[PDB]
Amino acid sequence: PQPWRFYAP
Amino acid sequence: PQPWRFYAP
Amino acid sequence: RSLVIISTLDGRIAALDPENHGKKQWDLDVGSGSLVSSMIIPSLDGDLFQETVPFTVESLLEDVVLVGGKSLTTYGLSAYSGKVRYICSALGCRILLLQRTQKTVRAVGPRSGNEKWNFSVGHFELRYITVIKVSVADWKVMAFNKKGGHLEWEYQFSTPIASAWLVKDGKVIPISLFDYLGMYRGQLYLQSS
Amino acid sequence: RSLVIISTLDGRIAALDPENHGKKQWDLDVGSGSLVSSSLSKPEKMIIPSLDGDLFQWDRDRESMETVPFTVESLLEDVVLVGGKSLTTYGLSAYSGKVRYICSALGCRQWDILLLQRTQKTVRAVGPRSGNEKWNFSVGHFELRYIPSDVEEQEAVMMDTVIKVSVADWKVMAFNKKGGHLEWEYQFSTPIASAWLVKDGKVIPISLFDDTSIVEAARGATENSVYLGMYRGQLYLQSSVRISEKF
Repeated sequence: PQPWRFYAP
Repeated sequence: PQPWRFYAP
Repeated sequence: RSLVIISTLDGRIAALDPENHGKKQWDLDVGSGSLVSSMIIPSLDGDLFQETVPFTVESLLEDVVLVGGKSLTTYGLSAYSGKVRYICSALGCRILLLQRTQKTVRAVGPRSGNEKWNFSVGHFELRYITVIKVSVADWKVMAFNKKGGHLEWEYQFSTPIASAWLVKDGKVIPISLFDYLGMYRGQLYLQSS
Repeated sequence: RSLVIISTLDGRIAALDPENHGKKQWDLDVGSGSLVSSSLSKPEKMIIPSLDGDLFQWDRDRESMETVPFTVESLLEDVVLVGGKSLTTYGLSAYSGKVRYICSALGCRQWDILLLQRTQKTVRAVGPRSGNEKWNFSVGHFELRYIPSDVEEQEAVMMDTVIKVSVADWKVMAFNKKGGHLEWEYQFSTPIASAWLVKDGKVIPISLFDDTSIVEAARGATENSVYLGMYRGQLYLQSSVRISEKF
């Protein structure tokens, strides 16, 4: 998937 | 309290 | 073929064939002891009453310090011989299914750490892979033949009753309960009847 | 006298001295395992639990982050589901960190006061007829207290320096409030989830930051966002705050 960030739909 | 009858709040 | 499964406050499980007059097939002990251990009086599912308090057994955990935990364990026995096939819990995972929920909570002094009070309730819920009724004031299972109301058989349990189910050809039928606050050799509890 | 209590994901707990550049005082492993666990067999695309129990869903093929209808505790109220919830308290001496008592749901053993309570919620997924586990999700968190419409706040200051945690570096940092330049730091082998500063009885939770960079600019966190971290190949979500540093 991805790294060390915030995320949302 | 009685442990042998249908109590109601 | 069907069976009548009853959970006693001993923490035990018994199988009675509702055909041969409640013939006991087998009895079971989970080793975890009675369905409740201990004014404040609880329901077997965790509700709390004194008359009601705004708390449940878990609402308290979330002057004193509280500790405790709820456990969901599923036991898997042979449907008619009753001998164990699998047991699954947070411990590990070493056909009828028996899910025991034991809710314990301990009040503990913040500096000393010795017990203050504690409540440990338990509740059973079942799964499986003549209208039978129950008299809780007598701790008896009674099957009433629909013809004339005259009963055909009954079975008496030495220990008060918590819940009962009939497994009429694969389906799980919960046995109703008729004549609140109970007691089993000391401690009081609550039920929804 | 003061301590910096920090809770990492390996389940361990360490104390730091904020009066000696953050020297490590002791360690505390309660043996309850790590804070997040996930066994699995066959897809269900990727389930990412949070420390409070909330599970989240990331689809690999559309590269998206979705929520999950059930939280770890809701599975406790195709498969039969076993497990249980746990809250154990550990009482430590305010200074030395020697365990004075540990009180679990099982019993109470005994040998000012720092009070530590570890929450742990595990849920296995068992085949109905089989009895074999197909997946599990164990999740926990720590919380610290001391034993001698309205919102608030508080800053974690100590001797003209303020202490902050960079959550992506797993570092506890202390900055002189005048100037803002770094004073001392300590990095952990394992990502940091929670931290507290124990000063004169009162305990302070140290907010954890994700530095998007002393004229320091901390900000809130959107509507319903979630910060992503990794512990030994296992992913999770926390509640960090945004922060940018300029000159």
